[PDB]
Amino acid sequence: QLTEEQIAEFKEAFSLFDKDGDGTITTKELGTVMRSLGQNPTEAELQDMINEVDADGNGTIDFPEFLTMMARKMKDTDSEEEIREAFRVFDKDGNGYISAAELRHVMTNLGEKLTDEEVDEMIREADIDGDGQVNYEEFVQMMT
Amino acid sequence: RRREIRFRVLVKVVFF
Ligand SMILES: [Ca+2]
Ligand SMILES: [Ca+2]
Ligand SMILES: [Ca+2]
Ligand SMILES: [Ca+2]
Repeated sequence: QLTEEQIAEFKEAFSLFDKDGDGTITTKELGTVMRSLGQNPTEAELQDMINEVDADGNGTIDFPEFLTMMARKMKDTDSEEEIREAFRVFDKDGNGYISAAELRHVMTNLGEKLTDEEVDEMIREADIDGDGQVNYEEFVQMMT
Repeated sequence: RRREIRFRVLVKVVFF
């Protein structure tokens, strides 16, 4: 029931984790991504995160397993807690706005190179008051 | 081709 747009988005996201393109996400790959976002997960945290998404016990995530995880996340309502934590991932300087520079930084660090025009468009998907940045209320509205 | 990830989808990824 996923559309070609959605599948394309999920494949692009998968590619940011599966840097070697071997078709699976490993604990090492997940660790690299999370450290690029400014987190410092422990080895146990990474193992649990991979293993809770894995469906067949081989200790890695393939694209069908990732799709199952994403399709569920998209249907689900998001918690206040997880939205607040995610906002801080982008709002590096803690000023209560996600700027175009901060969003581009996060995308670059994940391995997705965007043009300024592409970053600005992603910001437009959330900005409401027209200042070209995303405050917390705008971020919450986007996620709800 | 360049595949855009919409901002909302990206955030969902960052939830883990
Ligand atoms: Ca891989
Ligand atoms: Ca697996
Ligand atoms: Ca900021
Ligand atoms: Ca705004």
